[PDB]
Amino acid sequence: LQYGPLAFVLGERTTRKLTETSKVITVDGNICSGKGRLAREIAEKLGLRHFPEAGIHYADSTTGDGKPLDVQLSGNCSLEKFYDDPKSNDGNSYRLQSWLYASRLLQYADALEHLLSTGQGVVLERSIYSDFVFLEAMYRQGFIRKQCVEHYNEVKKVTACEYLPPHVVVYVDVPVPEIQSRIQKKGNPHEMKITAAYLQDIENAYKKTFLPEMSEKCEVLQYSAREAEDAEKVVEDIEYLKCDKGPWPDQDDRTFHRLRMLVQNKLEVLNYTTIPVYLPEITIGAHQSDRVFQKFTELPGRKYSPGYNEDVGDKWIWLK
Amino acid sequence: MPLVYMNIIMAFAIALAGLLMYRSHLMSSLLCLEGMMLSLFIMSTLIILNTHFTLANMMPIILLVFAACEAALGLSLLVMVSNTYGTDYVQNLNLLQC
Amino acid sequence: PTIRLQEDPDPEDENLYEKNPDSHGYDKDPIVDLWNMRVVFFFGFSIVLVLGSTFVAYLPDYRMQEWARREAERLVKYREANGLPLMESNCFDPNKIQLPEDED
Amino acid sequence: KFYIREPPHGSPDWLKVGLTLGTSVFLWIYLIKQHKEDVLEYKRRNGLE
Amino acid sequence: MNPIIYTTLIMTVMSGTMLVMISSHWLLIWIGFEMNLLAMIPVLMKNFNPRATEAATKYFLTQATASMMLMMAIIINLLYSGQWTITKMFNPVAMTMMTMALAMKLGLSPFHFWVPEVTQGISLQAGLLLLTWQKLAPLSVLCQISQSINPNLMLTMAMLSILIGGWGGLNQTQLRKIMAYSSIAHMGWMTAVLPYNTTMTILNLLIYITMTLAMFMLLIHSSATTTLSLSHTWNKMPVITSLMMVTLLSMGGLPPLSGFMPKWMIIQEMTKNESIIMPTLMAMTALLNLYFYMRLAYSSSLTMFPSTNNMKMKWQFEHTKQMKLLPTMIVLSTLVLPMTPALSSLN
Amino acid sequence: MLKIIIPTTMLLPMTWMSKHNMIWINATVHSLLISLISLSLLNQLGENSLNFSLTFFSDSLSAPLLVLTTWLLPLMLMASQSHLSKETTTRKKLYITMLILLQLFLIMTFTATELILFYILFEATLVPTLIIITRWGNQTERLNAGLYFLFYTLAGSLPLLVALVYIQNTTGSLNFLIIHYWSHPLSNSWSNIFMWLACIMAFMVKMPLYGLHLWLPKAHVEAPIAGSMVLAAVLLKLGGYGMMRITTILNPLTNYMAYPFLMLSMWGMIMTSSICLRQTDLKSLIAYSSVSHMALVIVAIMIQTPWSFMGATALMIAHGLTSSMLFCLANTNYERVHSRTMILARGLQTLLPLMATWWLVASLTNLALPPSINLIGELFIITASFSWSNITIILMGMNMMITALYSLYMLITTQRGKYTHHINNIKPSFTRENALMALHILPLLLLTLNPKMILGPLY
Amino acid sequence: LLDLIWLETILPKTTSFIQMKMSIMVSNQKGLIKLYFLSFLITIMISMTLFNYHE
Amino acid sequence: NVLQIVRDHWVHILVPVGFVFGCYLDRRSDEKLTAFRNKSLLFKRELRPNEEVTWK
Amino acid sequence: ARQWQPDVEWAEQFGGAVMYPTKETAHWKPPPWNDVDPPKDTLV
Amino acid sequence: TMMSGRPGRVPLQFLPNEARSLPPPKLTDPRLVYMGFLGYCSGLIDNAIRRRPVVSAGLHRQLLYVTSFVFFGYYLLKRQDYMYALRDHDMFAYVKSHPEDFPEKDKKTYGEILEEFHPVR
Ligand SMILES: CCCCCCCCCCCCCCCCCC(=O)OC[C@H](COP(=O)([O-])OCC(O)COP(=O)([O-])OC[C@@H](COC(=O)CCCCCCCCCCCCCCCCC)OC(=O)CCCCCCCCCCCCCCCCC)OC(=O)CCCCCCCCCCCCCCCCC
Ligand SMILES: CCCCCCCCCCCCCCCCC[C@@H](O)O[C@H](CO[C@H](O)CCCCCCCCCCCCCCC)COP(=O)(O)OCC[N+](C)(C)C
Ligand SMILES: CCCCCCCCCCCCCCCCC[C@@H](O)O[C@H](CO[C@H](O)CCCCCCCCCCCCCCC)COP(=O)(O)OCC[N+](C)(C)C
Ligand SMILES: CCCCCCCCCCCCCCCCC[C@@H](O)O[C@H](CO[C@H](O)CCCCCCCCCCCCCCC)COP(=O)(O)OCC[N+](C)(C)C
Ligand SMILES: CCCCCCCC/C=C\CCCCCCCC(=O)O[C@H](COC(=O)CCCCCCC/C=C/CCCCCCCC)COP(=O)(O)OCCN
Ligand SMILES: Nc1ncnc2c1ncn2[C@@H]1O[C@H](COP(=O)(O)OP(=O)(O)O)[C@@H](O)[C@H]1O
Repeated sequence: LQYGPLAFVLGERTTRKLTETSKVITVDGNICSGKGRLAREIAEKLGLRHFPEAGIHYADSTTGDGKPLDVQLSGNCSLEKFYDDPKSNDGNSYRLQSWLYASRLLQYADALEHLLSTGQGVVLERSIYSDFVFLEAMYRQGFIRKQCVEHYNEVKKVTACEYLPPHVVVYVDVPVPEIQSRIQKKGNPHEMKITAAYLQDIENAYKKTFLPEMSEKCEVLQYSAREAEDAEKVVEDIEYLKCDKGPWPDQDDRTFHRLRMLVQNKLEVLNYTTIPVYLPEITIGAHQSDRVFQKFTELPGRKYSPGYNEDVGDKWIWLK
Repeated sequence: MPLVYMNIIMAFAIALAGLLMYRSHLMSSLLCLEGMMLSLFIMSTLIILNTHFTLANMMPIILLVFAACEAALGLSLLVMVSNTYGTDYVQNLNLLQC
Repeated sequence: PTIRLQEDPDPEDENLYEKNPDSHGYDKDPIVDLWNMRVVFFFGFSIVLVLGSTFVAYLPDYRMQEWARREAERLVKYREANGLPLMESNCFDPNKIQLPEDED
Repeated sequence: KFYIREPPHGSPDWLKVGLTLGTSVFLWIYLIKQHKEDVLEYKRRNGLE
Repeated sequence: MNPIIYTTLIMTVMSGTMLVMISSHWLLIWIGFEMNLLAMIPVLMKNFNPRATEAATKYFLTQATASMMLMMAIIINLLYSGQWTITKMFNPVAMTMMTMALAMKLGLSPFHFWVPEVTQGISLQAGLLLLTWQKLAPLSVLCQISQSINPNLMLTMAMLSILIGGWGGLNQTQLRKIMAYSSIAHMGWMTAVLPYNTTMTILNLLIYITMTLAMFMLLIHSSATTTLSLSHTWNKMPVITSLMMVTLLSMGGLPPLSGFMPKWMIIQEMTKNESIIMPTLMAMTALLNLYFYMRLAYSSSLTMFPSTNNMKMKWQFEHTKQMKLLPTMIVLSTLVLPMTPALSSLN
Repeated sequence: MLKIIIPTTMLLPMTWMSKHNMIWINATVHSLLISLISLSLLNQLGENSLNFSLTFFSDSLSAPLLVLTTWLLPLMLMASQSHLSKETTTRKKLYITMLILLQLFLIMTFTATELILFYILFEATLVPTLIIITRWGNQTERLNAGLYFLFYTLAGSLPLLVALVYIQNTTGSLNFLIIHYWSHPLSNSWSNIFMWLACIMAFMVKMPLYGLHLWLPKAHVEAPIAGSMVLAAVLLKLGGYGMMRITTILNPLTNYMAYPFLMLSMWGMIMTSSICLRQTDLKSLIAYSSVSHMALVIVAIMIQTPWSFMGATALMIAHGLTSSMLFCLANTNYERVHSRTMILARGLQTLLPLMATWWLVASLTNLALPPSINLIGELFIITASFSWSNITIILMGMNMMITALYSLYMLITTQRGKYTHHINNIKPSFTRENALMALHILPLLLLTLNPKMILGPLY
Repeated sequence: LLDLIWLETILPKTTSFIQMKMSIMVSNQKGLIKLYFLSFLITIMISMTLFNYHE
Repeated sequence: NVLQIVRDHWVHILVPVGFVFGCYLDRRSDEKLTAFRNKSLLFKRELRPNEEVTWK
Repeated sequence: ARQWQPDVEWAEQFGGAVMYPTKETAHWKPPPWNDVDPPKDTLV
Repeated sequence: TMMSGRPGRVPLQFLPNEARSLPPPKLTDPRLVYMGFLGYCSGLIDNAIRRRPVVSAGLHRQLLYVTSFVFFGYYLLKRQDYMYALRDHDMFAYVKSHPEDFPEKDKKTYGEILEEFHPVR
């Protein structure tokens, strides 16, 4: 039985599967920080489920086969081109920003669905609550316009208000010269073109806005570059927290039922991402839309429902 | 038709006109609604008492019961309106204009 | 962006005579093209046109125009042999008509 | 292939198919029997056969 | 809201409507109306926001005034004849009061003002309920006392409703207000034939209920509440937009679609009496409803509007919950005209 | 007559189940077979109709129209399969479905034995045409053209429905046979005058009458080639069929009620014919010529003589064929140069000789060259009008002088002169286009060989 | 003068203008229940005076 | 070879089958209008000693 | 060469508060994307 | 209105006993075939909406659609025929019981009736 009103009237309640160790955690940091490894260590030590940071092709991994699709069919944006030409006149910067925000929203919905269906906790490498800093980094450097900022703000206001903030916010603080040195030592040619002002803007928006905002409703555990390697210390710091300030203690069975109905039905989650606001950077013409949609339909397992595609090995179709 | 029936009908008409006119407060409109209920109850009671309809005597009581429901309903809505605006002014209820 | 949409450019016309010098103007695939031409010509010019015109030209005279001619010849012969006016101005026999007795 | 197991099973739901076919067959048999009964009843009333 | 409480409220609304239908007593019909309104008010407020509270308050005030007038009409009828049975309504003043109260409950012009705002102020499910199930009881009461319907008042209100719905629908961009104005026009069409034949009224009611259910279920499937938000559906659900266009054409009244049958039968029934001018005016006025239906069809199905990039992600996700009877409702809303004589099973 | 109706409803699923690259072949072949089958309806009786069943019947007026429709469908498919090459298979099947539904509705319309069913199918024909025009048109004027086409028709047709139901209530039946046998004169009353107007105005709009014709130039120009063909060839003749079916009950009121329309039909005949002299768009020129010819048909129907009816039937058939051929010829140049301006592409006889002779024969047929059926119908109508009034010839004569004046003019503008220099994308004419022109033009000559088949029941 | 100006003016353009004006007049309401219930009172009084009198 | 070509061109029999069905339905329809068969004042004819109906 | 389809300029005429903008309703604003007006920060 | 109140009518029968004296509709009735076609169309639309192969996705559910539509249509046709038979029976009885309101007029031949002639010219 798929979860719904019928499964709620009889039997299934979610407050009987929350076991005080759920503690939705998002690990946060500037570019080229050890936040990913720290998140993985925290997840494998606390017994939670780790979510790798949502990229351009995150949605492709959760639908059909996990293999990513073409950039023209999903995303229509690349990070390498943003690093090469951040001021390109085709609108790649804000298109990438909006696609990344939608991917993060989808990942947050999936994490919340897993948490409310199994009771197991989740660890995230970023969230929709901290994506905006990158947006600000594009605005202060002149990469995007003010109308793009307004559209982002409208979408965030109509989307993120329906979910619960994470219990614990973990921040890995690494100074700008150190992350610049790490980028130099990394080896990716495209990342070498990141100016210091971009990272400084990210850090400024991160310290001045994100952390103060999440302080009033989440447990914020700031760290340093040297404190990140010893993940056992971070884990035992998490085990001795008091999650008493957020809206989580004020959640009943009915609110949890509404949230669980919302986190599934990913179409409902993504509804307000495609509002009819005609920004030139993200608006697509009728001919291009039709061509790309027809190309997407021609994919091996995308013409029909996930159980009615004969050309991927689905048998007994006529009896379903 | 006696004069008392005419007075009761005039009272009902006055209460209906008072409801149809809105000044500022929703409370006054609810008061007019309860006044219409009272006038209907009085008219029904007089009619049922004049013509000795014994089994009809309970039906005004039922009327009063549903009156409370309406009043209750209105009060609930009024509270929400106040919680949205701090006043029960009908001028604030204009969001559905556009 | 100094533009308004992410729109595909208008493609140029594809000349059918380029990849197929004998293209018949029916389809890009030469085999389906040739068979479309053949079926159009056979069922349009050969079957419907000529055979249908032959069928129309030899339709039986359900309109009864030679019958009317023969009847007219017989009637004319009879009436001329009996010295009759060959046609009466009254389509129906006046004896079977009851006019109003008076109009005054 | 599919990353998820496609909740609607790759083999058809034998229970659902079973009772769907069963109710279709039952409806058809009931309709046939009803038609025969009304034919006989109408013939009996009107004195035809 | 708790699912059990929501089910109880919906069942209470349905039970109030059933009580109105199955009661031979005026007091019991009034009690059914009261129960219907009492249980219906929270349903409009299931999703809490200032607009829902606005719609609930306006609906409650309108229905309370209509109930007051209905009870006064019942009391006057009792005064002039000691009868409690829903019958010929021996008094004309009480009969006029009942006609006006029921017209205000239905939303007939000039009491239509509440319909566009309430429908816009509530969700699509609440709008579906309001525009489909809430019209049964007042229409049933009107049918039961059709012998004493004053033809002048009822026909004037019906013509006003048709004209006002047709004119108001032209100016609307939001879909809920368009549906409300179409509801007002169809209410006028239904009530115009009421004094002559209630079977035609029931047939029009059934055809409208089918079409409205199909329309609202399509608008819920494609989560669109505005014209431009519906312009994005072709890039995700072309079949849904095509079915929506066919359903809109059916509501327009074009043959051989289902929507032509009710107006055709009503025109025939009216022309069985003398009644020549009024059906002609009704048709030339329903032309406006067809016009804004066609405008919606242009914006939604017959042209391809620009889309957004994020829609690509929506391409990878199917619908979680599918509404039942949507294909059946679409089929009944389009391909039913050849079965027109079956209306003889309605009297 | 279900032996013709059912094969179209079988064209539907065969098209929807054919493979992607075989839809056009199957559709064309089976439509040609259906037209061959329907050709058997031309064996008409001399006194009464062919009463097949209680719902369908055929006489010598509806049979040529049915044959014309069944023959026109394959031509529409042939011309449509060129500009829909890049279209997806589903939408190509949808277009073919629209055409098939239009043909089926027309077939049922031309043989409905009672007036309400005829009206229902007559309005049902509107939906496929509107969808075609507003979905597969090229310019942004297609929306307004579709709106005009829909509302002009409906505004005149709803009062027709009211009048029809009133007539059925008064007399008890609307079957054409019972209506004709039980016909009674109409009194000189205001109620009878408005009943006449309600019965006549729908078909006046569908002709269209001069004054209510503004929808036709919009609809015929913005529509795709198949839509233009079906509009000019068949859909304009629905009004004529309805007029010559319903005028039996309108007598003797018509004797004094046709006076305005006749004037609008005659003077307008001149006016539209003059407009073609100053038209910078080829499709608009063809549309206005269609308007003038249909006004002549209106005159023929209104004056109501046997010669008038024979001429009207002949002119309807001839104009349908001629307008279809002219629209196809214009569309060939449009696909060549992607513009509808007449003086853009000039001197095409040098580069397209066979297409030039197709243009010449189409223009010669348009201006009523003897002994074509165009001239037969026009001359019969002219003789009937001269019997009606000896002054009408003047106007008639004027029209003739204007008609050729623009016809050859178009032939001179597009085909003669010198070629435009910068245009270098004029490819040789394809076999499909030449076959389409031949299949348009050969039936005209074969019909003037045996013209009694298109002279109507009055023959 | 005739086709593009006056024939357009009489039938379709006048109809469109009148329908647009009537739509603007009808639809544009202030959204306040005070005016709506004032109109309801006026309608009730008119119906009582006009239709009810002529029984 | 028969299987694939049949599964490819089975759609070419729909129209001939439709025409045959239409002819059969026309026969069934016009066999219901025999209320005046051999009863016309113009075609009342004596039945031959071997036939049973003037027309089918 | 290709079929004309609506653009942003064409679509923006269906994105207003009401059709046929006038002087009185020029200052009307379309309702929020989700039908949730911002909470009025009423002073307590 | 007209048929709502009739003597000896059970309220919610939907099929009175006296309806069994009428010939039942044939199973090959064209209206029943149309109802089956409606069921098939409903099944096809169900397949198309849920993004499944329209022609061949679910055969059992399409069969259920068709049989449900046919099943409902059979009783719908029975009730329709019964109501039309009732209408004709009532009309004939009313005509028979009121001879003065439906008198048989004198038969006149076209040779006696004088119809005015309107020439066309
Ligand atoms: C009167 C006479 C009879 C007529 C009756 C009425 C018409 C017929 C009934 C109509 C209802 C039935 C089907 C409706 C649901 C189907 C939906 C659909 O899309 O079909 C896809 C489907 C193909 O899709 P697929 O194979 O799954 O894979 C491709 C993907 O789906 C690809 O999917 P996609 O996502 O890419 O598709 C996108 C596309 C999809 O959009 C659509 O396809 C539109 C869907 C139609 C809307 C239906 C609305 C309700 C019906 C009302 C009809 C009104 C009729 C009155 C006239 C007015 C016309 C509007 O949308 C667009 O591209 C936008 C284009 C805009 C066009 C606007 C016009 C649309 C409305 C026109 C409706 C007219 C009727 C069409 C009937 C056939 C349509 C399939 O089509 C079919 O295969 C079904 C056709 C019928 C099957 C018959 C086969 C049975 C066996 C054959 C043999 C017969 C007996 C043999 C025995 C003999 C002895 C040997
Ligand atoms: C490219 C090279 C060009 C130059 C070379 C030309 C080669 C030689 C051609 C020149 C010869 C000219 C022909 C001379 C006339 C002879 C034919 C004539 O005798 O046949 C006519 C017959 O013509 C046909 O009837 C024409 C049929 C009409 C067309 C059929 C329709 C085909 C379907 C196409 C769709 C049409 C849709 C439009 C609505 C109908 C006469 O009719 P009729 O005297 O009585 O019947 C004679 C038989 N009888 C005596 C037993 C009665
Ligand atoms: C753009 C093109 C649109 C189509 C145009 C169609 C035209 C339709 C007009 C139909 C003509 C006949 C209508 C009236 C019949 C008689 C004409 C009128 O002069 O009547 C006279 C009567 O004198 C007065 O004129 C009476 C009528 C006065 C009112 C009519 C004026 C309307 C103004 C014109 C408006 C333009 C029409 C289009 C409107 C949208 C005749 O005197 P009389 O012999 O004793 O009466 C004969 C009729 N009876 C026997 C039934 C009584
Ligand atoms: C587009 C079509 C919409 C149709 C709406 C839904 C279709 C399914 C209908 C559901 C069938 C069950 C309903 C009732 C069955 C058993 C109950 C039985 O007792 O009902 C009796 C009789 O059943 C119903 O009355 C008739 C229901 C039949 C509905 C079908 C008619 C549709 C109109 C024609 C359009 C063509 C549709 C073709 C099929 C889709 C009631 O008798 P009565 O107490 O005396 O009526 C009181 C009200 N009156 C007197 C004023 C009428
Ligand atoms: C593209 C635009 C075309 C517009 C065409 C629309 C107008 C068509 C002409 C008017 C049609 C309406 C006529 C009504 C239907 C006919 C029914 C009838 O004639 O019955 C008469 C009823 O006649 C009427 O009632 C007709 C009243 C007309 C009301 C509608 C007015 C519409 C506009 C009228 C003026 C314009 C007409 C011509 C316009 C031409 C288009 C420009 C007899 O009924 P009884 O009452 O029983 O009388 C006998 C017992 N004493
Ligand atoms: N909202 C965003 N906007 C632009 N770029 C982003 C955004 N989110 C992530 N990125 C890019 O994704 C890249 C990888 O992120 P990061 O976590 O810092 O590296 P790593 O995975 O090695 O730890 C970075 O170069 C970062 O710039």
